[PDB]
Amino acid sequence: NNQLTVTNNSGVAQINAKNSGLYTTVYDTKGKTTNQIQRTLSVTKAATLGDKKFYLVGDYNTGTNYGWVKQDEVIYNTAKSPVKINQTYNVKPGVKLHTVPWGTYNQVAGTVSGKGDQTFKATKQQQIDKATYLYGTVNGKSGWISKYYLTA
Repeated sequence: NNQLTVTNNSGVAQINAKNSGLYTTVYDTKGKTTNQIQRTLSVTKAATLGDKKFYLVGDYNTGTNYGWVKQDEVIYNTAKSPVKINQTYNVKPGVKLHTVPWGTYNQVAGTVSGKGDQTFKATKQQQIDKATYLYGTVNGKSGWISKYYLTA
């Protein structure tokens, strides 16, 4: 017996490169491969059709519905209330800025000069699963950067 128990969820996720695909419906049609093959966007919803855990992926910021996907093939990462510090640090030179929290191989906002510390003003922070990606501005670009990339 299976039943679509529809449930909400606040987090982010990326589906693996060697996936089945993205499930436009929970009953599925085909599950088609797309850009989300280690591209983090956001998780707006997460229901279970019986045992089958489907994570609804949405727009990076707004959470605009793109479709569901199986738990087997995803890396789901939780999120919490963001933090605000305006404390300006220097960013380590060579650091690659990421467009979305968790910041996978298909989320690059930019990169800093190999040798040359740039003034990174943080205006925001995001608490995602394990990693804390801060947000700020580096020479016209704006994006997320883990505290492990950022110099203290």
